Amino acid sequence: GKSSKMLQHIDYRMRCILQDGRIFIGTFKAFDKHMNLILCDCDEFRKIKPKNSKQAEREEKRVLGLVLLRGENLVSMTVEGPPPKD
Amino acid sequence: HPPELKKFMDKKLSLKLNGGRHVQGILRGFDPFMNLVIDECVEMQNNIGMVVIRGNSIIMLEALERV
Amino acid sequence: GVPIKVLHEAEGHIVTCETNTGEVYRGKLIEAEDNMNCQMSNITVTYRDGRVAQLEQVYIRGSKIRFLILPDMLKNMLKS
Amino acid sequence: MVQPINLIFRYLQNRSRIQVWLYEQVNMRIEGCIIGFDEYMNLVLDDAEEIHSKTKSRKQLGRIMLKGDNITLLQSVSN
Amino acid sequence: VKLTAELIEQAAQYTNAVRDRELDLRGYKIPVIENLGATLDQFDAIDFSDNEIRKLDGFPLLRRLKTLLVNNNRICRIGEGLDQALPCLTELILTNNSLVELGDLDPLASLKSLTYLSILRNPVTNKKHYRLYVIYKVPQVRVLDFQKVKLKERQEAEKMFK
Amino acid sequence: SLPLNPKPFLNGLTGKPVMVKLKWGMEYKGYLVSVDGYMNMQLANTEEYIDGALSGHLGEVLIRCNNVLYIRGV
Amino acid sequence: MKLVRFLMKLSHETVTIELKNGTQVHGTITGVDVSMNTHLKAVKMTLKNREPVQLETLSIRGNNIRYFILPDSLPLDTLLVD
Amino acid sequence: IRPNHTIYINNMNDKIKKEELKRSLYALFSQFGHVVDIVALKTMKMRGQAFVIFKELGSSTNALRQLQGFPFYGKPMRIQYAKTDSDIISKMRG
Amino acid sequence: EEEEFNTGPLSVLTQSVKNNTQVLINCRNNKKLLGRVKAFDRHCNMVLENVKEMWTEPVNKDRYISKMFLRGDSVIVVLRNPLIA
RNA sequence: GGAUUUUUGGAGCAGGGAGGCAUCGACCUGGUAUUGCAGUACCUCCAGGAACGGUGC
Repeated sequence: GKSSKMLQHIDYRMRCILQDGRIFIGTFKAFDKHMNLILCDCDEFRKIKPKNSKQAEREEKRVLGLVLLRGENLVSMTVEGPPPKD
Repeated sequence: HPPELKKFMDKKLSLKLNGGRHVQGILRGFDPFMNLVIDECVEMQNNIGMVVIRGNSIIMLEALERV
Repeated sequence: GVPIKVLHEAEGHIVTCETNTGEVYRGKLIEAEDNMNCQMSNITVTYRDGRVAQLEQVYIRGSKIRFLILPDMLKNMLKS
Repeated sequence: MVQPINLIFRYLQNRSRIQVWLYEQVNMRIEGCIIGFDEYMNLVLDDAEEIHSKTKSRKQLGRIMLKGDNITLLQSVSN
Repeated sequence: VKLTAELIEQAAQYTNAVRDRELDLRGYKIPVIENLGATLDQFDAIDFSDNEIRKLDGFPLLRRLKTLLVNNNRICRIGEGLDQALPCLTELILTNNSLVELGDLDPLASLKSLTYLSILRNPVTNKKHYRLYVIYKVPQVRVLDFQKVKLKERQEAEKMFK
Repeated sequence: SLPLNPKPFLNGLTGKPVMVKLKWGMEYKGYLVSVDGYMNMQLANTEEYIDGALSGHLGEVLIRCNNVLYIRGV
Repeated sequence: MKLVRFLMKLSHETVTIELKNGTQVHGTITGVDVSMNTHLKAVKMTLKNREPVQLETLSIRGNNIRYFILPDSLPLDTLLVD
Repeated sequence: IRPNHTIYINNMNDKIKKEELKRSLYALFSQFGHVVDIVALKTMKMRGQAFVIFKELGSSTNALRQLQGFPFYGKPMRIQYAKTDSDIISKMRG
Repeated sequence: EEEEFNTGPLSVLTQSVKNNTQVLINCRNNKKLLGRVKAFDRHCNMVLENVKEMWTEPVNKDRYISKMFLRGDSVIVVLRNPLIA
């Protein structure tokens, strides 16, 4: 019916999980049939997705920037934070 | 669609295949699936002659010439 | 696809590509096909062990690409 | 220009003995004489053999139909 | 002709003959090395030949920079924190510059990956024991002035200066 | 033979004792009842040979096409 | 016949899904599409060898599904009618 | 043999590995001008030799006169102008 | 198409749904699902009842699952037998 | 109203085990050979040395 399930989360900050187990967090700006994704201001995490880990929240973080991810290698997505206003 | 490979025709190339496999040879032709014909092919070294590489298992190619 | 149009837009720009095997190729995107097949030039490649190399000319199959990093020059397709 | 499919058609006609590189399995390769093949690169091989590169051991198969899924590479052998 | 961001952005950029990404900064009459931030750490090699630089200093953190060609400048001193901004510096060509005292070459001891070093046509070259001094103080060097550092020289440099 | 293709070969082998190797190294011997367009395969009185040794006697069996490495008449 | 159609009817059910990568997902279906891409709410997701994390929303690419464990109550014979 | 963009070097210590030889050659010759490319093989025929190609011709002449007999990896190198024009030069010219 | 489901290799599934008989499914996850086929499709997606899942970890393990949906790509083999009997 | 460039799918499934073994590659010491005009899997050889590096079980 609605097709909205992806379009809803568009412009939002999104936590995307890759098939190797990486975590890509960026601004979800576009998708397609294959679920190839366009992620603005995107960083990569490896060790953790923090839920306020008292030791530290961030280890092996890398700044990537503007990322196009191929859908083949995507597993899943959740909402990480609201859209930046800019 | 065709892969845009006419530029690479009859040039010597370095082919990275899956399984950590690498071969080198001259591009003699291709089809829409990116299956290749490679002549004077060498397994990285032992000479295997003219061969068919299925596009499925082609990771990357690198020209050893200038196009 | 919308992402594909944005990829074609990056032709002529410096881009970074990671393969399915994690080799990292940075250089100028010459041609990008619809299926994500990528022709590049004057490459720096960074292997999984960390070592670098230099290549003049490369072509990578779309299927065997994990992702690409494009300039931020493009970010400014906001309609969708 | 030589098209890959045609090369095969040549292999077929020649009855050259063929050695196939399989997908994601390096320790074993397959050998045989292509009698026929189809649009999916599925091959009918005669007097076929499993070749163990590690063990230097050969397993005798006879009439084989190999799915094309496994094909990495096709080469000819003098034997 | 200050080494500026604008200068770096219009500079010839290419893949050199030894397959590395190199930036061409030759013949601009640059006096001071500065504003390298704008290269964005994208080069394996930087060619600063034929300029007027006095001190090999002023570099930002550049993790990919492995080769520095600094021919025909006026280098008379080497900065002290070089390894902190250039960790993988492997080749340093300083031919035809102004290093005069053996002690001025001391800061190169801190470049842990430095393997190819060339200091020819520098006054320092004619100082007594110049070769042995470099070998003992910069043991990580394997090729000095296009000649192989050999074991016998290492031992000999271990006696003198022990 | 004058060109003997995949499809006819398999069709000739229906009604016959076959062994199928799977990509994962399992092997299944039995009478080939049928095959379909996608090259899914149906065996009767199947036996399982793993490490080339009789493991299990299984009966009637469907093999999904993507699993198949090769088929042998035997 | 086309069983994805059956799954598309399961909005507002709670299920457990086992993934190809071993991950276990328990949540309430907001939507299944034609590619079996599945969307959920109130999700407790346990990657293999972690303690669960709770997410308000989760979206799964269809191909990454191994299987769905359905409510015992589910009236299959109703849902199989077209 | 007229002045040429490319210089032919021989009498080189052939024990140096090829990639190291080329990188030292590049380093040494950069002092006279931009070196476009270096051709050096270890075949029986070509071992102990190298072709060094410069963008500028004046650079090639200066290199030739100043490094004649320069001790490189232990041996005095012998330099000369190449017999033919380098493929890269011909492509860059036309 | 029905003809190909009826007489082709998938008749194994067609026969199991009609007779409400048990089948063992060898599965990609190295697990085996033992149960009855409520529905199936081209891809071998299935809706299964009274599923006994069995695996190994050496230690054997099992667990009962009344109602479940299997995506068909995970299928290695599907076995029909004197199992139901 | 599903037949190659998009929306009725070609994808899928498969990785832990242990606290020596196999294979390849530079490599480090001595000595030794080559003096020729090149666009490169690698590049003399003889002897010694590897508390070296990668991969698989």
